[PDB]
Amino acid sequence: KAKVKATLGEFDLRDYRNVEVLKRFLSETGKILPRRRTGLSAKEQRILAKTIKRARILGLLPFTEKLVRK
Amino acid sequence: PITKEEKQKVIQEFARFPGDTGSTEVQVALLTLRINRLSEHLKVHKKDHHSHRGLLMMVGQRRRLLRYLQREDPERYRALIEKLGIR
Amino acid sequence: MRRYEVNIVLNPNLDQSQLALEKEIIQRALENYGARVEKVEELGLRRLAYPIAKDPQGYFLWYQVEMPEDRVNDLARELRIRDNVRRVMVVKSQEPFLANA
Amino acid sequence: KRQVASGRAYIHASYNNTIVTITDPDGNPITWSSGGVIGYKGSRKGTPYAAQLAALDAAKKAMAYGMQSVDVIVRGTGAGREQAIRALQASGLQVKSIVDDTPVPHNGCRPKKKFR
RNA sequence: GUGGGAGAGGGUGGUGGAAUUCCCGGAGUAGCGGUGAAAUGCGCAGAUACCGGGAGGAACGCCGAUGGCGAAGGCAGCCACCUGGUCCACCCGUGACGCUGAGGCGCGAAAGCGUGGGGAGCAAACCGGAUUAGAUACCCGGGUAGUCCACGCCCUAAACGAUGCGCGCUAGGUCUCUGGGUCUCCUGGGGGCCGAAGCUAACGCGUUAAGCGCGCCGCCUGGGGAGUACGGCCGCAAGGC
Ligand SMILES: [Mg+2]
Ligand SMILES: [Mg+2]
Ligand SMILES: [Mg+2]
Ligand SMILES: [Mg+2]
Ligand SMILES: [Mg+2]
Ligand SMILES: [Mg+2]
Ligand SMILES: [Mg+2]
Ligand SMILES: [Mg+2]
Ligand SMILES: [Mg+2]
Ligand SMILES: [Mg+2]
Ligand SMILES: [Mg+2]
Ligand SMILES: [Mg+2]
Ligand SMILES: [Mg+2]
Ligand SMILES: [Mg+2]
Ligand SMILES: [Mg+2]
Ligand SMILES: [Mg+2]
Ligand SMILES: [Mg+2]
Ligand SMILES: [Mg+2]
Ligand SMILES: [Mg+2]
Ligand SMILES: [Mg+2]
Ligand SMILES: [Mg+2]
Ligand SMILES: [Mg+2]
Ligand SMILES: [Mg+2]
Ligand SMILES: [Mg+2]
Ligand SMILES: [Mg+2]
Ligand SMILES: [Mg+2]
Ligand SMILES: [Mg+2]
Ligand SMILES: [Mg+2]
Ligand SMILES: [Mg+2]
Ligand SMILES: [Mg+2]
Ligand SMILES: [Mg+2]
Ligand SMILES: [Mg+2]
Ligand SMILES: [Mg+2]
Ligand SMILES: [Mg+2]
Ligand SMILES: [Mg+2]
Ligand SMILES: [Mg+2]
Ligand SMILES: [Mg+2]
Ligand SMILES: [Mg+2]
Ligand SMILES: [Mg+2]
Ligand SMILES: [Mg+2]
Repeated sequence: KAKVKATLGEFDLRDYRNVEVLKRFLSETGKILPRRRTGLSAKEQRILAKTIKRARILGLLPFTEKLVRK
Repeated sequence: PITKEEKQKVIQEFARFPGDTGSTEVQVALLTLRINRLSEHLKVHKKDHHSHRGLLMMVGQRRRLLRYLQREDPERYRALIEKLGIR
Repeated sequence: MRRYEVNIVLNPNLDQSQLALEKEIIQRALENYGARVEKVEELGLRRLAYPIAKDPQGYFLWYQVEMPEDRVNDLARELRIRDNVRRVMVVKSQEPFLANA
Repeated sequence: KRQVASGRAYIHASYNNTIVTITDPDGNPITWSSGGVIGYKGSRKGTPYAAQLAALDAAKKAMAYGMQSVDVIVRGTGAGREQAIRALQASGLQVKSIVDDTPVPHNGCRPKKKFR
């Protein structure tokens, strides 16, 4: 399995209002994916984090979710 | 904060000649502007120490330059002091 | 003055007159604090990822503005007073850092 | 005297005891069980077997109300947590889904000395 | 100077979600909790588990790192305001304006003190339960000061890199954070690991020196007695130098 950035277009890392793109950086649980899966730069990663959290406060993205199967 | 035009006004005011940026006059001027700003900031926010250190360092630099000016050309030193109204 | 973005999330169930009243108060508030309105995006009804004020959904507005800095926080404080306004987030506008470009 | 026939089955597991609660679709409980409910009393309540028997008991008590469709919800980590689900699948009850909801903080509270 | 950059650097205000606890309500029986095993404890005035609602305090999961910032202490949700340090490029300005720094002044984790608040969770002291030859200990159940905020004191530490600050010089290899560049790479500035020369009692250090040099400050002179006595100064006290 490849990474998130690997399959994606040209997208703003600073857009907190864009759900369609951001969601893909989260797991089944609302947790933020590590760099191993996101494949970003540490800089990219930080900006992603901040942005995600912004989206969360706006209710656009989940703070957490529940794990299926198991 | 201090924006570009704010800075430039002072630079133009204190420059010995046109184009002059880094002369002792101008340095002490800008420095003293930052000083005043920081002091007004430390009127409130008395709990901010990390900035107060910066203030100390700035003050020190200013006193260094002034001591230099007074050493070389006492007249210009008197002029600066008179203008800025410090020390 | 600097460049900001005001995100407003209000109650989904407002009808025409109500919503228009709220947007009226918003506009008035913006003008009062001296915010020039450059552009605006109203996304309206969207499905929240978690319930906000017991509501599963929300009404979304976005305002790109230029306004005096010292008046920002107050301008936020004034907006949250409305019961019908659930969320207000003001953010300094920033350049679009890109990736995978 | 209800006849519910569909609902959620919560399994709360710990290293001390494992308990089970059957509930109606909007969350109100119907019947329940635990290691203490059955014969076991002391640490014996922590064994997976106890979890099994508990799941079973609650399952029967659910059959009494005519329960059929069951959505499993798991909380906590403990021996026999999985065993509980195992017995619950073989309970005769048909399990629609299983989810792990185990509460985790965002590090709000300081725990007891033995938890640090 | 101009133009760019990264950051849990600092201060003020606002705000968000998870969880614990408590209160309200629904529904729901016979235990829960806890341990090596147990008991104290809570439960028929209905607990635990489950749903919904509310109150309040404290701390910010994932991101998160072998990472970043700061002079040190230390700094992690998000937003805004106020503000310090710093790095790079351009080679534009002043023209030795430099380095260090006894005393002074300021900062200074935690615990602790004063006055006023606040109090969920944790928890010195303390009250109990079991263990055990015994318990004041290790395990378990409660629990006050305190932990939290404001303001004023306290000045300590394994305050640790057990390595004062600055500058010049002396092979590289590799991982990395952050700039610039004509972007297999090169060039700055940080963070690590191996290792030339060399140093070192050894371990080890090795362009982030413990190498070769220079300047300046602090400190050492066998162990115990002893960071004790006396004196002084600081302190509300504890006590500190
Ligand atoms: Mg038990
Ligand atoms: Mg910060
Ligand atoms: Mg801050
Ligand atoms: Mg109840
Ligand atoms: Mg009993
Ligand atoms: Mg009783
Ligand atoms: Mg009683
Ligand atoms: Mg509840
Ligand atoms: Mg209360
Ligand atoms: Mg971590
Ligand atoms: Mg570190
Ligand atoms: Mg430390
Ligand atoms: Mg800054
Ligand atoms: Mg030149
Ligand atoms: Mg010249
Ligand atoms: Mg010095
Ligand atoms: Mg202190
Ligand atoms: Mg303290
Ligand atoms: Mg006190
Ligand atoms: Mg205790
Ligand atoms: Mg005893
Ligand atoms: Mg005892
Ligand atoms: Mg306790
Ligand atoms: Mg030396
Ligand atoms: Mg290297
Ligand atoms: Mg580059
Ligand atoms: Mg580089
Ligand atoms: Mg030597
Ligand atoms: Mg040797
Ligand atoms: Mg080595
Ligand atoms: Mg050196
Ligand atoms: Mg040596
Ligand atoms: Mg002697
Ligand atoms: Mg001696
Ligand atoms: Mg002493
Ligand atoms: Mg004497
Ligand atoms: Mg004395
Ligand atoms: Mg006295
Ligand atoms: Mg002492
Ligand atoms: Mg001292």
